[PDB]
Amino acid sequence: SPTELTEMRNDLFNKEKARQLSLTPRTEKIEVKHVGKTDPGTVFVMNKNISTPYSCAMHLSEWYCRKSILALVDGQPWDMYKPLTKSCEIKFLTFKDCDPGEVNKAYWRSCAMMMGCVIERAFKDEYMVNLVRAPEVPVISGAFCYDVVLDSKLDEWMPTKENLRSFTKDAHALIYKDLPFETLEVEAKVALEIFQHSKYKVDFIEEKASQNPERIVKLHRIGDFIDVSEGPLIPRTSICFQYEVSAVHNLQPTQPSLIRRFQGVSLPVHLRAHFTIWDKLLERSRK
Amino acid sequence: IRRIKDYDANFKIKDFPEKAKDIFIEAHLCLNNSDHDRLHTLVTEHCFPDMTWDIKYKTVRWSFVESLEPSHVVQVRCSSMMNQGNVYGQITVRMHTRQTLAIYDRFGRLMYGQEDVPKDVLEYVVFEKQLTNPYGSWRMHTKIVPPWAPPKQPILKTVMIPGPQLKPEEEYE
Amino acid sequence: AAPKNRRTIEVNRCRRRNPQKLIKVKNNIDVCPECGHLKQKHVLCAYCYEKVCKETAEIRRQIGKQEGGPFKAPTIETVVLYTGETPSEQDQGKRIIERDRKRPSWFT
Amino acid sequence: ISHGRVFRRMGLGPESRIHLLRNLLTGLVRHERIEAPWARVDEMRGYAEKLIDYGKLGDTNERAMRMADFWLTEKDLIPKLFQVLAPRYKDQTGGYTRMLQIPNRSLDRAKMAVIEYKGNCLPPLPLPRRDSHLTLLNQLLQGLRQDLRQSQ
Amino acid sequence: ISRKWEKKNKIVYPPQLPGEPRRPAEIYHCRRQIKYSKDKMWYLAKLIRGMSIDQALAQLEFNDKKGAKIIKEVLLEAQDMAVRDHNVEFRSNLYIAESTSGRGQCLKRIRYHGRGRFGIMEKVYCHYFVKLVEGPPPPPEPPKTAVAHAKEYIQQLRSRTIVHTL
Ligand SMILES: [Mg+2]
Ligand SMILES: [Mg+2]
Ligand SMILES: [Mg+2]
Ligand SMILES: [Zn+2]
Repeated sequence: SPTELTEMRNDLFNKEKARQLSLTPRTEKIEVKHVGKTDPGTVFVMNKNISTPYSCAMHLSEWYCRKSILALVDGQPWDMYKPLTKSCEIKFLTFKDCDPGEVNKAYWRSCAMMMGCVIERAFKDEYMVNLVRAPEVPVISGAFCYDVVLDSKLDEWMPTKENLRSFTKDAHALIYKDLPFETLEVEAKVALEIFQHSKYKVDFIEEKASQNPERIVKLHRIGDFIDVSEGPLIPRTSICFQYEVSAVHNLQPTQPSLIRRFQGVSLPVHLRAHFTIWDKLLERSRK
Repeated sequence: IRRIKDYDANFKIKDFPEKAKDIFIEAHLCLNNSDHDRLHTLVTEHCFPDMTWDIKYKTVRWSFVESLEPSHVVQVRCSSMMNQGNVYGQITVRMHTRQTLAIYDRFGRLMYGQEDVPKDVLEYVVFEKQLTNPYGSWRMHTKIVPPWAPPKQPILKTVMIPGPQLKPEEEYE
Repeated sequence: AAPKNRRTIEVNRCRRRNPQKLIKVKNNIDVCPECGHLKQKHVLCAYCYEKVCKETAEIRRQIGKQEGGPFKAPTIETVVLYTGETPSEQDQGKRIIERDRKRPSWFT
Repeated sequence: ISHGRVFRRMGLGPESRIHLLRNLLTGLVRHERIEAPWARVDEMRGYAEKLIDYGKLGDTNERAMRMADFWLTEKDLIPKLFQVLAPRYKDQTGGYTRMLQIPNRSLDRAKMAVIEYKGNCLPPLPLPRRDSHLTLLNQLLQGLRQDLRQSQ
Repeated sequence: ISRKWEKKNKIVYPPQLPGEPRRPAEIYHCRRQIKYSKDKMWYLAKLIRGMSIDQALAQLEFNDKKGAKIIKEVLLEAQDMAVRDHNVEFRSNLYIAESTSGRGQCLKRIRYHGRGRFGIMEKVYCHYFVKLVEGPPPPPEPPKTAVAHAKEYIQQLRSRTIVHTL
């Protein structure tokens, strides 16, 4: 049953979070210097592991909270709700910046994960759905995509326009939920314990641990859904405005198993497009 | 101490730590109940604003538990007759005690410390008395902070230290 | 033509608390990327403009100093040079304005 | 009714309107950048471009000289128009001036505008700039542009 | 005169039990004897009534009224003292709970009319009062839905009794 699996995953996630929170040496203080064009040379004297970049923004203004998508900590991308660890330099990255490449990648990855959650919950109980991964496809491609392995029963099945609309409506419902993008930085063993069922997830965690000097991997939760991520994500689900699941394609080398590539396109509230321009983006994303 | 004794006619150094301890505890206790009348009797006019001004519009739950090491006098000094008919005697005492502290807001939200857990503290307390003045008594005057002292326990609140606010013509360095 | 009767507080409240009378919320307000102060869209940022105006005023003071008295407008182009700057090939044959401060980052 | 009326009613009347605009224009030629109420600036803008056109028409031309003599109250500015401003814009066929709205005046809360002659020596204005090409929306559209040009 | 609004910040609540929700911080601040009509001031006070601190400051910054800058000054002072004295965590994490104008003490002058006759001119003064509360601004009351109306009407019908009977 899917319900018990997600329940168990949530329990393990919560346990790990509690473990990480417990080892905090009694609200230690860190000095965080803000290095930006705006409000220069302001220092935040904040909690060692409790405090987040979002709470730094909360110290500055509402505008920072609203517009900031990522934090650059020591020149490294960092989630808004990801707790800080050490004394560091912080700046806030928005969509409107001269080089928002990191923000673009973060938004892209976040939308991919949202689509994954949607398509997991979408299918009936009798049918089997297995999520493979979210490939690091560029924004210039026009569509964020996710790889999924379905059951042998739906091999001959192709989704209708109405089915794609249903996925879209589920995604919009998830946007309306306004769920924060919870993050967790764990040792590989914990991730293996969580994702023991899905072999694809096992393999992906293994390679992610391999590329890192340590066995450190990143996990993200929206709501009862946990997924291992390539990099940092956007703060909140509500950031997305225009979200449509474009198309589904069967990958050509279907010798061992059949993998469906789910493709979709999204834009944030900050960068809303007109109806006409949006229609052009849809027609491209279907390819 | 001879200069003190000649005025007093009856003074014991050996008994003074016990008195000093009692004064210290009673002063810190009346902070909790905010009785300034008793504080004035127990605390020097110099010391009063230091320990009162911030305490206004907030609750203190200071308490005293067992002292690890008995208190002892470290230094004795006297006035050099700066004012006519005014002589002042100062006694410094070392106190190594465990104490509990909880400071709350106006709204009753805790700011500082924890109520139950005791913390070790080493303090140098200097007591001043006005000699040549009848009805005079030894009162807590100052606390000396050592330069090598360990930093105080961190506050719960996260603070922002603002940068230099600059006029348009001014340029950031 | 005089009022026949005193208008009540009930009727007066209805008149003066009408949406028509009320101040409307503005949706034009955005953060200026340069300085971080609030700017209305469609309008130049107040802070940034004030900065530019201060510099312009200083240059104009220097222009007046070099000219000396009224009716002394040059018949050649003008260029402003700060400390540690020399005229280029283009800047040659132009009026030189000297400033005692360094080049602003925004000034190019 | 004022269908197809192109000129504002300002000053104490028609002559006064001309005189007000003349003073603003003289200010602009001298200073190369002028703050004034938005409407007055907008009215003056047209005259500013026309003056450059007469400046281009030539120093030796008597018609252009007469116009320049009228519109420039300070006479030292008349050489400047012919010898500085006109040669500057010899390349372009128009769009000599740049007008931008400024935060409202403190005293009377008047709508305000800055007008400059392009290519002035003065520090550049904080001009509004369109979003960078590297933004998400611009990236998606660049992708679309690439696909269209590849299709052809 | 009365100056009760000032005394409101002097209230001390007893320490909260561990098993209790955290009490939001309240800040009371006012400017007295503003040379400005209370009626004119009212509109600006009404404008920022539900708003967060940053939203309110933004709206006031781009308002053309004289009283706008005065309210902006009072709001900034209140924001500062909130963080400093009243132990507010974040300066942004505040919203306007109360925003009011009141009458001030006024002066009578003479206004000369175009005969021997005259009028009495009154130099208006006002007070601006603000209460800030720590936390996000509470969501606006949603407009009544058709289902809500329907439910209310059924409730009315079901509520009715046989009147003037046993
Ligand atoms: Mg018209
Ligand atoms: Mg008129
Ligand atoms: Mg008369
Ligand atoms: Zn600016």
